[PDB]
Amino acid sequence: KTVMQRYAHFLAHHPFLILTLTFCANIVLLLVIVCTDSLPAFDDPQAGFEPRGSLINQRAQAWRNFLERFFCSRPLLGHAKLILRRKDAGNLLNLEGIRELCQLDADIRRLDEFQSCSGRLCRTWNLPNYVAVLAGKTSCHQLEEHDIRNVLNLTATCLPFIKDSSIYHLLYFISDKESRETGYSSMKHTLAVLPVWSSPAALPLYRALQWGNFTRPIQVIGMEMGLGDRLFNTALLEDTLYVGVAAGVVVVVLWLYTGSLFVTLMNLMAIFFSLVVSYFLYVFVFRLTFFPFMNLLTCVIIVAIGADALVIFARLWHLAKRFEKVVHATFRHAAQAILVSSLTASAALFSDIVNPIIAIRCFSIFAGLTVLVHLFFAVTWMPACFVVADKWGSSRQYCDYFRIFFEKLLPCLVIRLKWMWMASFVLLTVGACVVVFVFPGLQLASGRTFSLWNSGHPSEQYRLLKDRFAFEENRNLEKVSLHFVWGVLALNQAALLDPTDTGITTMDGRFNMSDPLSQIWMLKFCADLRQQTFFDNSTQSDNACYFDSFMLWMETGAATFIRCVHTFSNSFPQAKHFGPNFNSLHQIDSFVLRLQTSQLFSHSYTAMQQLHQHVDQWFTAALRTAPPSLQGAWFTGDFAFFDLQQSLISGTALSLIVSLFVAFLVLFFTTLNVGVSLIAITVIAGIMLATTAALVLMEWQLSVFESTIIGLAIGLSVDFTLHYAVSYCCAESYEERELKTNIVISEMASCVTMSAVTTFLAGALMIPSDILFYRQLGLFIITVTAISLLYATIFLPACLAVLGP
Repeated sequence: KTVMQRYAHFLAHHPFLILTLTFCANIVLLLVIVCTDSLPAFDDPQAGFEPRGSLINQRAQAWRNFLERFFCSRPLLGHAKLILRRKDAGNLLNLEGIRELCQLDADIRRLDEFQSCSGRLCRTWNLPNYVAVLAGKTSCHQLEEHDIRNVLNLTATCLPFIKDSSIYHLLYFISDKESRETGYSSMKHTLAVLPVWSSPAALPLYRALQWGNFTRPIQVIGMEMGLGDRLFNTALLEDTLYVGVAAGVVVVVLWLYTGSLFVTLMNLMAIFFSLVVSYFLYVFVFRLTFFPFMNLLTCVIIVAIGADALVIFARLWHLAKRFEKVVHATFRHAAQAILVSSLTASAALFSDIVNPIIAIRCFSIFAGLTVLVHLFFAVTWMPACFVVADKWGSSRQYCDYFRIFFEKLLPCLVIRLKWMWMASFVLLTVGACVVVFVFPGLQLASGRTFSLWNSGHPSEQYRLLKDRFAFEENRNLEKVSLHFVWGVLALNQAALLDPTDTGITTMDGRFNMSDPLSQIWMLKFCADLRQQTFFDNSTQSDNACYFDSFMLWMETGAATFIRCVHTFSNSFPQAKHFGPNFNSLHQIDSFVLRLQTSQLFSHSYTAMQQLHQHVDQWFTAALRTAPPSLQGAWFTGDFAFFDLQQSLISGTALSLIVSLFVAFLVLFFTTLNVGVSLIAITVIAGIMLATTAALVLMEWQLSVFESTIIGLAIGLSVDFTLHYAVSYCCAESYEERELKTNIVISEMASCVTMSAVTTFLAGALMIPSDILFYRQLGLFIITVTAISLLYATIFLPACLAVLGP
């Protein structure tokens, strides 16, 4: 408005002063934050997300309660490196059988070990161990291998797959399977050698990565413990740094391509960093706000938002081609789009904050702060453009393509001419999207406790494939893991979406085991829990309470509940009082617990969560039946993973609803005349769901990362649609028909093209830079981009649908 125009004139008058007032702020923020704390440093690679679903609290509580109270025959602790049935390892095994190349590679690794990660021992052996008894020789003839294979097969009696005297060799085989009957060949070689013994330090790990690159007979996979976590940290460091740098480069390239701005555009990128600085600053005061993925989404979001802003500025410059006053008016029009984008981002933050996840919450905060930062950036960017106008050059690229804009215009025209046809195509795509959500199915599960895939690093990727080949070689060192207990210490988690330990010592509502009431209550618990857990199988059937009453009735003694509890605690004859129990030791008190095995533990939570839910209901009914109904947290280790998945699903849904709120807020910010962009926003959301489904087409499993990506994507898509939205809004009054839609699409097409290029660049740079560390994020970004472009072409058909029939 007038005052807004006045601020614009204030900026125009301060084409340099205004810019300084922001660039300096960025610098100061960078310094203060750097000095105050080392925010860029990340404590851990793991997300550690807290589900917060009435069960996550119980789990955290159980955790807290428990916490309250010949030569070189290296063991498993020594970092093992096994390569089996691989093209690289295959060459090694074939040459080992012929020229003994594998043995030489192992020796070379030992030589590298002497330098670092080396009393020091030469090397553990799997294949060299067999012939080692006869003699240690790098020659490695075939006759020795044949004899070794014969003894390996002779060891079928002890383990089906002399021979007993080679006990150490037998252990070697245990470590290296599928090399006896199959033989020492390219087929499942399973190196399994220990170059370093008991070495989880980071420096040996770094050397291990290079060693894994066959820099020191080709070895495919190697492993390291403890050192693996350090490697993952290094992965987050180097890989994310590279992808981010590439992102900045692409953004700069795009800026020059669109606006041919060599300093102001660069200043926009620097402004993105400034924004990150502001976010970091404000967040630090309110909380730690640290998460690796938070940084990843931060860089991605910044790239996209800044891209949008630059797109806005460029659109204004194109419309420009008093002049400063009209420039200001264009600044206002674009400011609307900037505001729309910011709205999308902020609501995205709201989505990630609704579901409290140690990871999702941080991403949300970074997004929100960076978003408001992007708004101030929308201002500064405008100032940057103003300065560009104030000065061209030091004191030159024509940047013009023949009929390119016209070519896009014609593309918009063709899309518009077949308004009915394109509309049908989009609707069909929407139907296909919903179908995908149905079939194969929206819900997905992770294949393990930590994550379905938890190795983004290449060397770590080899280590993961090694983990699988190890599962083949060595048995995974699953069974049921339920454990009902006495109570809950703190149902409320660490205050406000904060990853922390709310309490250290347990707590429970003061309840006493009334001799007649409690014993029978525990007995009933044992009976029903027997019907659910025992399942006619032998596994921790005895209950710390019923067994106690039994031992007491057998001992016949020496207010029965208190005395009996005291006697049992004093005695604890069987299984040391069932291992952990009576955690209420601060004062003489009796606590209860029970490790059960009702159902098998499954990595996937499709049914594992079904079982946890069934058990949850059974426990709920049991608690209902109990007369004192004293709260007891019946948590299970598996219940935690199931909850993580449940929370991920809850977050996705809450995010979608939040997206509904985003669309509503957008139209509320962009719809005062007759009609509303809600129809369009809904179409966009459908496109977002379509993108999610497309990710499924990419087989991206449903995981925390997948969730965060779905959120950021909802944002990117909303911004894409925002342009067309504001346009249709403005054009309806002017022509109210396919003609208005044509012109609106004409102006929109430019924005669409720019945003498309921006997203494509960010996604491409990020996905290739990291081999699965953040590749899922880049792929998701690309998916969002594709769905966005599709939705872009369909955006205008939406307007057509808005036109009266």
